Amino acid sequence: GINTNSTIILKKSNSDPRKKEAEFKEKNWSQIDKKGLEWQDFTIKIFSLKGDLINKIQTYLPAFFICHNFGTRNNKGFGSFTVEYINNQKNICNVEDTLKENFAFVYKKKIALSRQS
RNA sequence: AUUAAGACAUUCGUGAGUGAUUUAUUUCCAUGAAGUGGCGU
Repeated sequence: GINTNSTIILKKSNSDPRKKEAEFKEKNWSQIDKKGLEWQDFTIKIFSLKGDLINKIQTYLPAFFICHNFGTRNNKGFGSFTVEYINNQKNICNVEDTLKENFAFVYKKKIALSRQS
């Protein structure tokens, strides 16, 4: 918008007024309340002196990460994570089967990619 | 003038020597910085 605190400061342009330019300020971006972040592959460690609980957790962890979203506005798709390796073993979980198992209604959208994106 | 008289149970002597109020005990357990758009029909 137009204020001294906005990270993207929209300013009048010498071009056609119907189009507006933008300015990026690092100080405002450094003090924003929340940021959308994407990381590379990272580690979740679970420690327990109960071995049977660890086995049960290994059984249920992929389903848990397939069922719940994390972060702010997690209803709308932010913070989606899936399990790739468990104890240096790849995990093969049918996402649709897990979603069907743990949810009442499931719907899938016909998304498309035009061979370039 | 009498089987009598005379005579400090007294001198010396440190209640003292060696001795950590110490061994042991997690200021812990629980918990989503998160909920939500609306008009422009």
